[PDB]
Amino acid sequence: LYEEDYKLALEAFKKVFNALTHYGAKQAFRSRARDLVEEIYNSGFIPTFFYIISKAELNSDSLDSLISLFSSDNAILRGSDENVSYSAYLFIILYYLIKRGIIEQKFLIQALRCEKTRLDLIDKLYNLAPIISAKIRTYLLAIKRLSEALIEAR
Amino acid sequence: YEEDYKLALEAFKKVFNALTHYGAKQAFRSRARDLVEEIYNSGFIPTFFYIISKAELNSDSLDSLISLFSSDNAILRGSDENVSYSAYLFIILYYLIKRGIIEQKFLIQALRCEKTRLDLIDKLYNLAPIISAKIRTYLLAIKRLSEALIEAR
Amino acid sequence: AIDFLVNILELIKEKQCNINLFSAISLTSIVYNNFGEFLSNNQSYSTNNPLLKYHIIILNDKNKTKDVEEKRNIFKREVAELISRNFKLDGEKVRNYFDSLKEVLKSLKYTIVDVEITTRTRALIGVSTSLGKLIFGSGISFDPYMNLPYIPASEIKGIVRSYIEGKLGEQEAEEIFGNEEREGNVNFTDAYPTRSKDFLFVPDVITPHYNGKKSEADAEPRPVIHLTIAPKVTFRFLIYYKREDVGKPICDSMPIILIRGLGARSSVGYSLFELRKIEVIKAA
Amino acid sequence: STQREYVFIPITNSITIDVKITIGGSDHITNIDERGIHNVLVITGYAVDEKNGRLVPTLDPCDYVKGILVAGTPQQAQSNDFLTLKLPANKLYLIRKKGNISDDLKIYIPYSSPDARNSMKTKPVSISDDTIVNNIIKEVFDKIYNITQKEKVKIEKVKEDIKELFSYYALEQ
Amino acid sequence: STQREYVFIPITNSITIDVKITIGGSDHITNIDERGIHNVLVITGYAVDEKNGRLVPTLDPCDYVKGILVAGTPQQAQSNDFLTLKLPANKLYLIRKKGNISDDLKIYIPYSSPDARNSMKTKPVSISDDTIVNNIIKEVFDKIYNITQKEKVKIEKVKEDIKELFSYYALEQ
Amino acid sequence: STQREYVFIPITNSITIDVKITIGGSDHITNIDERGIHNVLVITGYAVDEKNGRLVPTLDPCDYVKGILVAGTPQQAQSNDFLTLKLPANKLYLIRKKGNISDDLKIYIPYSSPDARNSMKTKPVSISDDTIVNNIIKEVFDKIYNITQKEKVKIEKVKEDIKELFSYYALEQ
Amino acid sequence: PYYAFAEPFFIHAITHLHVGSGSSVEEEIALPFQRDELGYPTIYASSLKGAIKSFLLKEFPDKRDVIYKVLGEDENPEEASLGTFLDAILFAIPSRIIEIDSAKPYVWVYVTTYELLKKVKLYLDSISQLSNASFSNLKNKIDTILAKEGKNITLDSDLKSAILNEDFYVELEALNNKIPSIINAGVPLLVLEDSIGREVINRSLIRVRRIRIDRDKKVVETGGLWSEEYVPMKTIFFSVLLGKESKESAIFASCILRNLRYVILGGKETIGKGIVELRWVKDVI
RNA sequence: GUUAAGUCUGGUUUCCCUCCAGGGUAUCUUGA
Repeated sequence: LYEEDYKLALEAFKKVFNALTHYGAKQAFRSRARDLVEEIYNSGFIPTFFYIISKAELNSDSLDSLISLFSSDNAILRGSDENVSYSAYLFIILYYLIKRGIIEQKFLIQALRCEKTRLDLIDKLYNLAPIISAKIRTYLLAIKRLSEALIEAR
Repeated sequence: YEEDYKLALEAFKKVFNALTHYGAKQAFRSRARDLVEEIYNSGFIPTFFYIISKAELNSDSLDSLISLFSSDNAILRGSDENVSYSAYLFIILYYLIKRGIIEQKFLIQALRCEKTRLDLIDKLYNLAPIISAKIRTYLLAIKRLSEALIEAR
Repeated sequence: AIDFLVNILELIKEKQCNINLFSAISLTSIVYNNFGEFLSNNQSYSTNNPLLKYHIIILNDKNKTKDVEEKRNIFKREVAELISRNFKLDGEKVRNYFDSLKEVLKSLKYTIVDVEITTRTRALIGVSTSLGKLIFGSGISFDPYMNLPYIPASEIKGIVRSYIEGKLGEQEAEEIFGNEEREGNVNFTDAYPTRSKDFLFVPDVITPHYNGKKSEADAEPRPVIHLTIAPKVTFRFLIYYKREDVGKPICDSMPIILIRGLGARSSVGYSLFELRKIEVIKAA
Repeated sequence: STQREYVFIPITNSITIDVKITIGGSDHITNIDERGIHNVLVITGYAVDEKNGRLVPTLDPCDYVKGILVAGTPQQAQSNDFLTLKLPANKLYLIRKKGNISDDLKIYIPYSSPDARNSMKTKPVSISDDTIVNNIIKEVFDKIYNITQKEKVKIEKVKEDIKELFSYYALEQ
Repeated sequence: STQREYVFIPITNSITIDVKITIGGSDHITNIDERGIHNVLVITGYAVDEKNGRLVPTLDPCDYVKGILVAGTPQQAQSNDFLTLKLPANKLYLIRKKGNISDDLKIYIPYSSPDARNSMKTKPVSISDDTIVNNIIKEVFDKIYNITQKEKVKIEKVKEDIKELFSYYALEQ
Repeated sequence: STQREYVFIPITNSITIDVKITIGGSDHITNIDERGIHNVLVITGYAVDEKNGRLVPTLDPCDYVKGILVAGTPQQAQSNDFLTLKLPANKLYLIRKKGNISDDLKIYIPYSSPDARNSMKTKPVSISDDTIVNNIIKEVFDKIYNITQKEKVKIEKVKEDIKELFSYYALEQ
Repeated sequence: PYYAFAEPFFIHAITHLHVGSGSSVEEEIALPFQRDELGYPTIYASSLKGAIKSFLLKEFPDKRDVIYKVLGEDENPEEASLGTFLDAILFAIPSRIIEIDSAKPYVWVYVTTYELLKKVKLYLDSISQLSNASFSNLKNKIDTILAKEGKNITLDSDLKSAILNEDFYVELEALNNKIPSIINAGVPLLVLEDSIGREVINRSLIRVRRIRIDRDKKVVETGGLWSEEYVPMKTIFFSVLLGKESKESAIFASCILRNLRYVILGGKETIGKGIVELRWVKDVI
């Protein structure tokens, strides 16, 4: 079945919100939600996407936790309170790209964990730039509302 | 029937009382003046997210609502706009309760969990097409009431 | 394409005022954020691309990760210096823009106040703006179509109004710049750089040790290589109006506020300007 | 044209016996129309001496003095220590202009020698502490104008505007 | 707090004798703003005896009394036995509010004992016939007041407010 | 000021030769630079009189004639039925401007008396029938613009700039 | 000849430009630009007419009666205005570009799509029927272009590929230089397939985040931050100014519509926005 | 008195809209 942008945002934010045990992680995630949606317009989905992947500071226990979050209901993001927020926003964007079927899941989890695939992932993103950029900003606006509603300020 | 034009008076009386500072009144006026058109154009789930995002729900100010439900001397507490949005959230939830769209017990045990709040929002998402049609006249009544009973800031 | 990506830094250093700096930095950031990826698998790096340097330089042999994480900071500093020395100012298009616009406004019966101001100390404007934010975390107010940094007209007007209402009362201020129930009587345009001495962008750093720290026990430097605006860069902007009255408080305020700040970090003396020239063309 | 005298308004009061014409001619240019002071004037680059109120030329452009531009001529025991100008009313730097001006004036500013014996260190001097503004109306508006307490019930308005509109820089030395 | 003698506005001529201090202190509450009479007070459930007007209290909300709340004393002599109060100045229902609420007022009112002689049936008195209105202006609005018929280029424009702001009730005995 | 006479552009033929200086000088208003005809003039309030077409003057602002400006003289056998006048070029209702013409021009306009024997019921007219375009080019343009058929390979541009660009309201009696 | 005159013009933004649609709950930006029904920027003819009429009523005070008759009385309306504006449809919008292998270096390029040209052709085809004014030159150029529909092309330069708005890699094909000058400038003009040009254009407007400073703290007020979409400088909007038969219509279209060149559209007039040049197709195509 | 080696850190946090305008004027049986 096809879930719309707001239903998808609810389903994702529910997985995320229940994985950031530390509350500082929650508030940092909120501050990411509020500004990355505008950064993506101003700079582009691809630059900002890889900027998120870098700020997430992956390649740790912070990666299998992410790939388990796709189906664990117990997976717990861990790391600095600024790394977990970016890793959660990365999960948000990957959840969109996967549920919308824009990109395969296993291809994404492969392009994340090592380098040879990251470049062809860049190429794939440049191919699907209009497919993605058409409608992701509404999903991210939904996430922004959910975040700045369900979380208190820092 | 036109009992929505009466439920509107009930909820508006409760709000009007609970906005003890006149700035909150003059602000809720504008919220009622805008969000009905927003629900007409954009739909219910977009505008509901835009309302809950600016209402600033928290156990403190969400208690100022659960008390407002039953009690009569509650006082919505917060900034002017911060409460002009929670008063409107109260309007909405009050209609959804007094119309049995959602069960008051299921709501009160969700306005507190900090966890089943997302589940309240999802439950609402399932009923969006129904609510979008049911609440139209109620919200138009609330808009008229606010325009009349409250003078412009 | 990734071909456009690998070949971006030579584009920067070989176009130097005719590459779109916004897009250029936004694309350089994909290389910067994927460093250990572009440095693997016998890439299609030419013998002049600025990236195979890091295949030579060896900063750490014990660890493959730490080598890359050090090369990445080296590369960030190198990109700052690249943008700084290659992208320089050609201000003929800005002179054309401003003189044409001045003729336009003379054709609309406005009184114009052309104002040239010169940067004294390394300035920052729009630090939370997005230009280098994906690399440096600190942007610069940039105009991706004039391809030049600028000072927003709203910012100049707001600073001027804060001054005027500081010295003439918040009621005469509202008489000049209007209020929520009336229109303003003065209009400002953005300030674009017209002439530099040698550079336009210059690197800088900010290393907080004890910002939001509890004790000497968690202090740790966190350096922030960003880009600022060179000294001696000259910005000009117009100020037009209809009733000449509002031209009196713009006369005196302007040479007084510029010697204070006009951008960010001015409490540590950064965004300091000086009124290079002013000129009124009355058209009553 | 007509002569015009500039009554500076710092917190001090040294303005009692200075002018040959107190109520002026037919009218001043400064008004009191229940909206506070109108057509009040600003003078930049000069500071006032809190003792023997006199505008001194201190070339710093941040220095300013706001006062009232009245009708009159200073007592003719003067003109050796004042400045005198004919200005076309567009050179004036007014505030809250609520009318029209003769478009060529005769202004009289209380001048001072720049005192090249001690340096000129100025200091911003605002106006607050009602006991200092209580008597501004009792000194420089009941003599300068007659409207004081014949139809004025909005005294609080001009009080608050004096408390906020009029500021200046004084040499404090 | 501060004292308040509320005058009644009759068609009669006896209101000059309730107080010798017709001004009060430094303030008149009911103003003259060239838009009419502002800061006016009206009280419900009352009436006015036609002889020596004093508010015979009743239980009728539709009844009212349309008068002028003067700032000051009832000369300490009158209203020493009548309905007098001290209010937080908000429960003081001022109509056409155009000023600062003094945040507390001690009000004096012309009160008449409930007049237990007859069943008091109301009679609406609607001021017209401007001789009463050309009279009230000289009786009080120059004796009570101090800002009318001196500068007033408009004498009858402020006199015509009485037509459509003070139409009280009577009992006509 | 120089001489620039106004030859119109009808669908008629009786206005083949009406200028005494065909080649003129460099001072020609209407030009062609492969983007088409430029600086076409238009006169509103004048209707054509195709039988030896002299622009009949009427008062209807809706009646216009679009012809081109060419340097030349009125043949010295004229000025008894032309309108000759000196405009500052701030009155030249020029269609398709190309270059900012300087100032202070002197125009010779074909003119006629109203001749009120009949009554004016002017009707719109336009140019078609490409053989008529051939004639209007040969007998007017080439006799003025020998430039065409010298350095031009695209006759179709000027051919189409008469189909659309030129119209007029003939007298049609 | 339903209309006495049809004056299609081009709107050139001299400065950045902001006509607003007001905030809605589905935009991420507080103050967004006006939008077509397709999503492209536009200028509702309400805004066009209001701005132009308010300007004319001050520039030509003596022709005020003619202005009123043709563009509608303000107070006490007793007739229908003769004039008619159509929605200004986006002709071409700047778009910052990165390309390798181009002789001339470009920092930005003009961009349009095929549905926009179809809207322009619809406007021109529709007004040539409702009036005695056909424009066989714009129509010719626009169909010359439109014949190439279904493939990204280029008019005024030789780019074989680029990256538009730092997110969209496009592969172009040059159009023969027989195409005349449309914009009448020196910048290339890409014409993208609409499913790409849609993104490339709606991500080509400037979003300027502004703030509101607290006085005594000299810091940002709370809730004092928002964004605004402007449209780049030198953007071109195509519109038409139709007018029904009358005598005031003639004086309008011959006296007013000529001495008119510069107007102020939109809001934000006091931060240097809104200045616009109207180039008439009849005059300078 | 000498030998050699540098190491660590590599942006965070707030603010995401506030106020007014929410429609006005004109038109409202004829035969049987």
